[PDB]
Amino acid sequence: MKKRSKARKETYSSYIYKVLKQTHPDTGISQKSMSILNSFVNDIFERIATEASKLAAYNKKSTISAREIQTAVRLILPGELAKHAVSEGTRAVTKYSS
Amino acid sequence: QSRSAKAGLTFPVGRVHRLLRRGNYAQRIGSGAPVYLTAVLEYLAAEILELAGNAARDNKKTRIIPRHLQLAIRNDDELNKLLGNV
Repeated sequence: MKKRSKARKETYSSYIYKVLKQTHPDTGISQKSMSILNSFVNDIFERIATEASKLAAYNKKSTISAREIQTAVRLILPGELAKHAVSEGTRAVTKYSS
Repeated sequence: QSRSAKAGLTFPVGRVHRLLRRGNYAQRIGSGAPVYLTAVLEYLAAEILELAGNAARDNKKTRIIPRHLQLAIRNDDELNKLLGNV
């Protein structure tokens, strides 16, 4: 079992490496840079999840669906980031359900 | 076939679903929600990696170090607004 003395695994790091590899295989990323980027992803996860929670409650829904994630994303991300994120979210859900 | 593969994603849908369920953000999590959120996180990671990678390559380097990240984020208005400063 995972004991307190053992370093915490970084949730997204192996996937962040894979994403980097996909686009630019000749560029690496240092351990400290990975830790910083991993923390950004954790931060954004939490901001979106929290806003989706509040939207579900506000709209009298017991379930957080892709619809609440979408609107939370639009409330949290600025401008063009929001637009592209929404596109990618929408595209993934469609492909998933197909 | 994993849910990530089903959705065309590299980031982990299952892990994100468990994080959602375990955070008790609502009584229930719809099956589409972790797929959507995973895609969004992967997208943001990809954006940051692209710009940090640019900064590294502009610096004639082949490994992203924290100053490349810091500069990438600072120099992008929207990421700077989103992520403050590193």
